[PDB]
Amino acid sequence: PTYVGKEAPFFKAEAVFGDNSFGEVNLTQFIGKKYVLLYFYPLDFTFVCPSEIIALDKALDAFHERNVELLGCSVDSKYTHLAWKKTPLAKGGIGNIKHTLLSDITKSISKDYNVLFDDSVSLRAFVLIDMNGIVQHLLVNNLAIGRSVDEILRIIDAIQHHEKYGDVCPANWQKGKVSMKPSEEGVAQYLST
Amino acid sequence: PTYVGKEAPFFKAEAVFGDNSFGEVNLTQFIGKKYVLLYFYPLDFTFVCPSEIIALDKALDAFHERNVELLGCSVDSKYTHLAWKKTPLAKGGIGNIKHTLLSDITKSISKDYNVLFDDSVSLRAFVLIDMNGIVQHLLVNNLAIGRSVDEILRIIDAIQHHEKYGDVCPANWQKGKVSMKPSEEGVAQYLST
Amino acid sequence: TYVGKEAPFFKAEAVFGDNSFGEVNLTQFIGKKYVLLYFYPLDFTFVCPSEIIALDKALDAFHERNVELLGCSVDSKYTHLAWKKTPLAKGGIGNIKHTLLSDITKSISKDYNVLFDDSVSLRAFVLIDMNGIVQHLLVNNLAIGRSVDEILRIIDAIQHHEKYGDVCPANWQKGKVSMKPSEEGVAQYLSTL
Amino acid sequence: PTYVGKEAPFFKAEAVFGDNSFGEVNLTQFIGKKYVLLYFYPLDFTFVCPSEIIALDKALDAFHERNVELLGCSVDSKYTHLAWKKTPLAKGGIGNIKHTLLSDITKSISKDYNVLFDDSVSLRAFVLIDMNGIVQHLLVNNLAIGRSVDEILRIIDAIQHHEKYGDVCPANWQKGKVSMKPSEEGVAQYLST
Amino acid sequence: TYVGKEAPFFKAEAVFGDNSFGEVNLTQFIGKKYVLLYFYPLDFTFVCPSEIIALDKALDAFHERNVELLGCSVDSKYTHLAWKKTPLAKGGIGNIKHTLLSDITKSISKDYNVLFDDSVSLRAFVLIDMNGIVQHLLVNNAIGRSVDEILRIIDAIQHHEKY
Amino acid sequence: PTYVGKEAPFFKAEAVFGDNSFGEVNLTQFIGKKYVLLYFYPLDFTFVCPSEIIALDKALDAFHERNVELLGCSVDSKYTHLAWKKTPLAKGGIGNIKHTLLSDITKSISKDYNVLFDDSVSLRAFVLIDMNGIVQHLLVNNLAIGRSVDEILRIIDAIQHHEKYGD
Amino acid sequence: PTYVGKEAPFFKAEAVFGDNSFGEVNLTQFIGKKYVLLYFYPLDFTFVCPSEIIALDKALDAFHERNVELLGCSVDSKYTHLAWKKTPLAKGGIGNIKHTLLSDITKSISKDYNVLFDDSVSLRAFVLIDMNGIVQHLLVNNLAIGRSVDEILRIIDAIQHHEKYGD
Amino acid sequence: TYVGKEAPFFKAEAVFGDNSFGEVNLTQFIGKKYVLLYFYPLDFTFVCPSEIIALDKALDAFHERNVELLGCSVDSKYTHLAWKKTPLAKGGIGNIKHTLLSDITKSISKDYNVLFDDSVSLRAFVLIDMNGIVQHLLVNNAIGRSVDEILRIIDAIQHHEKY
Amino acid sequence: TYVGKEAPFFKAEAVFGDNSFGEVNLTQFIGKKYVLLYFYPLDFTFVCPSEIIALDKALDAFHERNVELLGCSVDSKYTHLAWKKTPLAKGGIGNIKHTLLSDITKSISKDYNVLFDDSVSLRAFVLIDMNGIVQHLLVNNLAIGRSVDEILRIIDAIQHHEKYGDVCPANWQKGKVSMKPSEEGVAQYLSTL
Amino acid sequence: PTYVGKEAPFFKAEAVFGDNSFGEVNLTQFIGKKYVLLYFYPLDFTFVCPSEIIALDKALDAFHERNVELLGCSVDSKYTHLAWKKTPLAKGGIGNIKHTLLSDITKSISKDYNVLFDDSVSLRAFVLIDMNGIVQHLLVNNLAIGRSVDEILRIIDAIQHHEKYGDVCPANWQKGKVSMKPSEEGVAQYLST
Repeated sequence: PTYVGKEAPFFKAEAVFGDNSFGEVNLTQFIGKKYVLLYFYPLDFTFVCPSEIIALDKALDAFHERNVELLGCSVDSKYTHLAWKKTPLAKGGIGNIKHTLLSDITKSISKDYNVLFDDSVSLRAFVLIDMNGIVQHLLVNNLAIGRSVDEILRIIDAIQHHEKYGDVCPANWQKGKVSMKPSEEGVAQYLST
Repeated sequence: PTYVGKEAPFFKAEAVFGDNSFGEVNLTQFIGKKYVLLYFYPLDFTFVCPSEIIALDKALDAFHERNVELLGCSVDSKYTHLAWKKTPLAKGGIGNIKHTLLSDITKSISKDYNVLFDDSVSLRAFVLIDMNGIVQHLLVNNLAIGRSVDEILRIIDAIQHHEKYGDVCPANWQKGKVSMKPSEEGVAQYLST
Repeated sequence: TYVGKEAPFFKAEAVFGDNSFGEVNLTQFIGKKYVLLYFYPLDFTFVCPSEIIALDKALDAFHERNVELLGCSVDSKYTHLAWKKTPLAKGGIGNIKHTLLSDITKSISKDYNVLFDDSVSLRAFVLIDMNGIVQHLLVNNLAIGRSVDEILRIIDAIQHHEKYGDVCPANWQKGKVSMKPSEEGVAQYLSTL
Repeated sequence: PTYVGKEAPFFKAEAVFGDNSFGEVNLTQFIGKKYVLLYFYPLDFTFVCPSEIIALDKALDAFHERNVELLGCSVDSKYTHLAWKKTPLAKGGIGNIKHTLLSDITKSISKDYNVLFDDSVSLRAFVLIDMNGIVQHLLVNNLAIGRSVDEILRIIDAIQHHEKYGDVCPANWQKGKVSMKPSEEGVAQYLST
Repeated sequence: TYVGKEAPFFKAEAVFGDNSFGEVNLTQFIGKKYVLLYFYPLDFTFVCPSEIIALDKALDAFHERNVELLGCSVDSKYTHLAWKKTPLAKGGIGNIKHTLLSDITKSISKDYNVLFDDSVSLRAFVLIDMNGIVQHLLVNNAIGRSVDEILRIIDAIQHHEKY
Repeated sequence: PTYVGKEAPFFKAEAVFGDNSFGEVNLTQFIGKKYVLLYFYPLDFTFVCPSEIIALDKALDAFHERNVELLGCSVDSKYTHLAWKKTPLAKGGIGNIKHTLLSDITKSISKDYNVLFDDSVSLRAFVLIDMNGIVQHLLVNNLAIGRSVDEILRIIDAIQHHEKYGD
Repeated sequence: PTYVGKEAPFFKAEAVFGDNSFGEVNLTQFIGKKYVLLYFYPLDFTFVCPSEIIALDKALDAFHERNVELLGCSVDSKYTHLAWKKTPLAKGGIGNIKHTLLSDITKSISKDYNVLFDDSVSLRAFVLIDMNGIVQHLLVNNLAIGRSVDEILRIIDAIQHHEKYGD
Repeated sequence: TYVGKEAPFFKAEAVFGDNSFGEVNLTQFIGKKYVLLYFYPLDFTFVCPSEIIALDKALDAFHERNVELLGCSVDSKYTHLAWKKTPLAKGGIGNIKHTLLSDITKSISKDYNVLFDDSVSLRAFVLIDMNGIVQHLLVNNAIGRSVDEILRIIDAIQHHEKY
Repeated sequence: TYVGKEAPFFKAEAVFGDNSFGEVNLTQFIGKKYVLLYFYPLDFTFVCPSEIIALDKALDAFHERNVELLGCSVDSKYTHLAWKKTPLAKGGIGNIKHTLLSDITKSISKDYNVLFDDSVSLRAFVLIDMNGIVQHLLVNNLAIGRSVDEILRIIDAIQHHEKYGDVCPANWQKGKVSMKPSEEGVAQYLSTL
Repeated sequence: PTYVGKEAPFFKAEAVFGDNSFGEVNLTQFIGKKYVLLYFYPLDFTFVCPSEIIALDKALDAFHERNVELLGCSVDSKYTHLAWKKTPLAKGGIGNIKHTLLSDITKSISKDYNVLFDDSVSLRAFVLIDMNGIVQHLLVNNLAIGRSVDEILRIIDAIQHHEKYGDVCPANWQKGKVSMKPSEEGVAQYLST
């Protein structure tokens, strides 16, 4: 079955931090403290991947505002990550990005999140985990299709709006568009409108 | 494992068409003819659902342009769908929507797409199936979080762009933002830029 | 078969007589009330209303012989509420006073063996003791409708057997002559006839 | 899974005919020819049983008119069946009844129709079988409750009427009150009234 | 086989000599009486009555050697009662004074290995001694059986016990 | 379930014939030709058994007349059988009997007919097999009696009476 | 795998003693007390076997001296054994032998020692068990010879020589 | 057991009397020669040489009854060769003229049920007749064995065959 | 073990000497070339470069004895290309001329039993015949490096054995004295020594 | 999964010591005390084997200096081992060697170190074991290839040096050329050079 609306599978991975030092990150350290945006990409030194990593790092402050930890994940080793960070953008590199990059060297994280493609690389996936360690959102793109940062942010905004108010977020909801109480009266006022 | 980047699971369901007549729709009838946007929602006569169904129906012409068939799916019966269509918007109804609504009365479609929540209702899911019957995109939201129509459309645009050109779509790509050839040179020009 | 045995346990979300939502389980009537659990395929269909309306018309007859009337279909409780708010002139059941159970997981239809084609429950009556023992089962395939006069007769026969220890003959009703479950007995009843 | 609405379990059994001769009846010999009212009763020399068997034989003409073969069945041997016919009503016998009584000596018929109680005797069950061999109606009573001949005849009328007109019969339908079109306009027409 | 070993336990509804209903089990006899458990196929047959009538006629010979006579078939207790109440002229066994067990579930026939075609028991004798050991077994396919032989058998068995 | 009223289990055994020569006897050689009274006894050289086997041999003529082959069977070897036939009656032997004695040396026959006791020896038993090889009658004695030569003769006549008439 | 050099399989058998009385003999009664020469032969009342059993009984004194209990064993019952002892030597019997003859009536002993042939009888065999109940020697003959009474006597003396010294 | 039945098939590397290497199998003897297959634990032991030397001394007695003498142990062919080349004074078997099989895999010992503690074979004799039937088996635990007895055994076996 | 047996089959995406991408399988050298398959844990690490550079320095020595030099690590071929474009002064391997295999699925490390902790291959040499038979295996745990002189010696020993049927003694090298695999033989070689 | 980098399989074996006495060696007795060079060879009275055994005994002092216990192992019995020591070099013997030779008579040691060839004999394998019992080095040759004593000693030097300095040794490392820090600056420093 699916883990969406259910407990996020545990992970522990070697990582390269924003300052380029080596470490370790696990899901547990975040439970009760902050939201986790785990994003998967297939490969270092490829094509769509760097554009996504750079786009997400530029919007890092938008994530800090929303109390979300941004974690990139690929099958590549932590040494491959550091080398990609020491590669200039004009040479296909990601440069000195500020957020943490995880190494799924065993492939077990991709296997647990059901995003491993061909026993090789992880698909382009967004996993939004709340402060209780529950998956609220899942987005999986095929290897050729890059994703939108405005969209996960809107998703984060919608989830945090529901958590605070208990209101339900309708189709196309932004801040501060009109929300809806999950009742008959309710709907019923919103559609009418 | 996952069906993203792989063959979409077959389905055959009773349906209520745009004209309110009863029929049957199966995945096979679309293979080689048009793209399929299968969207799941939990329940008729609920809250986020009608706002999504109405929002997608308003954008129906944007889907016709892109040669995509729009299919809504819930666990509810086809009789429950027709009744919801005969319910005015001011009373929590969806009104006379133009696109087809599928009845997953056996729950097997939700089970096959791994979106069945608690053996009860399907999660809010987007499944984009191409003309070869291959899943290119998957989006799963929890019950409280409504989705964006501008976003699947952008996704559809990105997939159709890649199909036509072989170019790869970077983070945040619109029409007609700059795309990228999947090579070293390549990336490498796009990031630089 | 469970006839003459204990009724399988159930616990379901329900729409009460006052249109509010709740929960009903079978254990809560043990030692308190008789239960007439009736199944019907779908809301917003055809013979279902006439059955439900006829059953609600004679609700006073059920209250008098201390029996809880419980309708159950595969539909969600929101569909049940919607059907209750639809007038008779439009195919609705109107504001009925007995409880309707939502067998949304189909668990209850499976356990009582009335699920057809892994989709909808057949038209069935199940009469449950104050001791939680099934005394009567009726299953109709075709939309032919069930006579209330007969289950009222069946309830009278079961309650007569319980009170006087007398066995109820063919065509017995309240309050014509019954027979003692003895050799003496049968012979007395059969001549003269 | 129940057999109501599906094909009746095949049976072949030794039997005592109306002329008190021994023979063999099987289910296949009626296919495309007669409706079959298979009825079960626990034991021959007991209490409710004869009253039912005699009441059913008194109404034999009405079954012959509806082209339905009346078949009694119990765990008893054919020799027990014969002895019971040779016993006067005044001694607890059924007398010289004209319809066939099947002998379920192996208990396999009761097992197959799921009416065997405690590996000993069959419950009081009516099973109505199509001319196509499809079970349309099932009625299972606990050992003490006698059944109604007027009620099964109504049931038979409701089924044969439904076969001829596709007309869906409502609650308490009798030959020949107002019946219902299985439509939307339909149910709206019938419920007003 | 159970011959020479302890008898398979049984518990059945029964019609007594006085026509009342009740229960008989194996436990109630051990250390107290010998048991002649006989099986016959069906009530209301042509062949079965003469054996049962003949066995009931020699009932005093059975009480003499302290042996409880028990008839058993797959028929219900009610079929048993009705057969006793049927006159001899019509094929009835009449008012026999020994107990008839109802093997309504066929359990007893299954356990004693005399169930034929999962329908009825064969014509069998089982002599169970006071210790619960089966000393004698006889199974006939529609063969008539003899009363004077079982009496010889019992005498011979109770002789060897003595002695 | 039981084989009474069903097909008698097949057997093939080494044997000591009436003339004290050795050979084989199997079930199939008798089908459509003779009835078979197969009788089991526990051991050669016991105290009780001679009187039974001697009594049955004394009525041999009555069996030929009823078209029944009379066959003894024990767990003992054929050499034990021959020796017992050569032991004089006063010493406790069986003398020169005329019907065949089978040797259930493997115990497989006793197992197949369910007369084996404690994996050792067969109980005292009668099995009557008709010309179609269907068992019509079975008698098992634990000890040690035994057994009316007239009764198997009686039970042979109807059976045989039923094979032609009724009841 | 084999039991030679390992623990001799346990047995308990009905037996005919030297004085023609009956009883039981088991392996455990001899542990720490006597060596055991267990010998198997196929059947009582055969042509070859007497000469072996008679030869072994003639050397009985030599076994007592070497502290070895001498035990015969066949599939036959104890009643077959007793009868064979009572058959005179001229008729083909074994006479009043003095060592015990075990009865492998269940065939379980022959199976456990792996001397059973075609589920019927044991082959001609020698099994020598020391005072610790460990098999030190095994000899199996198919037919039918057999066997040097001196050789088991020789092989008994070392074994027994090794139990005290070397090589 | 295989005594009285056909001998478990074997195929092994061997050192011949002339010290050359080759292969010996069971098939090459059936319908042609009797086979005395003997097992001993290990090359270069104190006890094992005197048996092998004694067996090779009586080789002419074995050729006389048409019986092929075969030694077998778990040692390699090279260990066999070296043992022959070792002088008698040092514990060698010397230049024996019958074949020694190498049971390097322990397969042959496993199949003949003489493998002890999954290491070495026990001291065993196996006489296989011309039809491939095992007529004689002898297994010793460090017990010395005798050459004049096997010769009696063979004579007795070939007698019974004749005759 | 597969030493002295046929090498397990492999087929891998590869980065060639000219920096282009291709595919190499083991079957393509059978009957054509000897294969020296070497494993190393990761690109952009430590002793890995010195090993790879030392192996490429003596490539002419491998060509001369007709042996294909194949490096293999768990990294993707894009990581391999990136490492080749990194200069020695920055921890890169530079423009090496022998092929590097990408064991991206880890299948090859599993089959050759050199996978440590389900993550990376150990430092291993595998020498494969022209008949596809493994003649030599070397596995180092610790980053201690492998001497080229030794596998060149090992290759000479294997090729000497193949040519003259002579067995190669302890400390043998080209072209000191070898020994015939015979009793005559060994003795000649050992005295005098 | 391989045992290289993990704990050595436990062995206990009969053995012939340097003074030609019989005894028993097991792996545990060296833990926290000695390094263990376990070496396998196929057969005693053969060809490559003695050359190797004699070459290793000539260098015994060098092992004693590195605190490593030298252990030879073959399928042969201890009595075969002893006989081979008592045989002069001129006859194909090893003579009076001073290190211990283990007897793998059950073949279980060869099986446990995965060096058994065709259930018969062990391949020519070096296994170097830690003072902690961790295998650091494995070398398996086919039956015909003799190994090098200079090479294993270099390997031992490379391991003990790595233990003391955490210093990672490069390709062709010898006691005591330039070695490498397991760093980034690191590898950049060593490769220039």
